[PDB]
Amino acid sequence: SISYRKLDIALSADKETVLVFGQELSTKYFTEIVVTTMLNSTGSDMANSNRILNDIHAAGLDAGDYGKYSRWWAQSNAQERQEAERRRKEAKAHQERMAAIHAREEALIKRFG
Amino acid sequence: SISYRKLDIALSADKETVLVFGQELSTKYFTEIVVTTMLNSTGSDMANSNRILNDIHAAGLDAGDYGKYSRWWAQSNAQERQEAERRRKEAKAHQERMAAIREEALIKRFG
Amino acid sequence: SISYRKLDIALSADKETVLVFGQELSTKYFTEIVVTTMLNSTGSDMANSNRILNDIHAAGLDAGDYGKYSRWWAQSNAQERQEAERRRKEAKAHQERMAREEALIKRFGN
Ligand SMILES: [Mg+2]
Repeated sequence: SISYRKLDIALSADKETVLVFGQELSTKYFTEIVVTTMLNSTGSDMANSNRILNDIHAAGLDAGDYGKYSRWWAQSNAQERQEAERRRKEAKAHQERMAAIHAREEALIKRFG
Repeated sequence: SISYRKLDIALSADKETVLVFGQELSTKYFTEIVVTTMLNSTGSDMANSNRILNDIHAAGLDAGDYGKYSRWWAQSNAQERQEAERRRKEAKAHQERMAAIREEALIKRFG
Repeated sequence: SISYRKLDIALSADKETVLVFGQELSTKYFTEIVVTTMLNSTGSDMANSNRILNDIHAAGLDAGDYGKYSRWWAQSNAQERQEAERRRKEAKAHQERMAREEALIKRFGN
């Protein structure tokens, strides 16, 4: 499969959305639809799926939620996984410093009941 | 392929958007790009593609628009398809009760 | 793989977003995530990936950024590539004719 560039993913302070390459998406749409489809489209290209999941982990998302791709990633290159873990800890620290600061529905209700 | 969770899809009253796992998308973008890519990414994993298409059907969308995947799905387990049909009829009733009750700034951006 | 319909893609005047089947997306999200995933999902079905990349090219986007799919496409049917090129030039002429973004900071800090 062809690889993705390093995934530009930021998780929102309330965790409800992500910012992916300048596009804001609901977190659950990204993790349940987008990432699953990216991984499935890699087929058996474990190097590519490992890259994707390292970026998922680095962004603070759950890289273990993707079946065989997750099991491959979890028993994959320890040093690249560790670089992802360093990035993840930096992300969590950013979330902590962001947690140091002090009507969508109605709209959706009118459109979807 | 790895499976999707049960697809959380709601069709808007005017049918122009869908709400998928909390994300609003144009219906045409979802059905022409997103669903097509999900199904293609299953390869020949018919259990997964039948799951996807049962959720598409249950949401009130057209599960017949996806070539070989739709042909497989149409011949698939009748009871699982019927459970999807029950959900589809409930969604249609919800649309009926809702039918009982801009800006197109796109021009400036896209011409 | 199953085919896509002709891709309805318009590039914004500032090039920062695209309008794809009525959905506005950041251009980089569309080209880095969506298109890459569509192409990967075709596997080795070059007829389908060539159709995708002709529509990408026709919209004013870079059809050369997708590895093997781009390499296959660049040597594919010259007349179909040229029809895409005509659409691309018409799109560029369209771009030529003329007359609190964060906001994300409060949400993402960056
Ligand atoms: Mg998408």
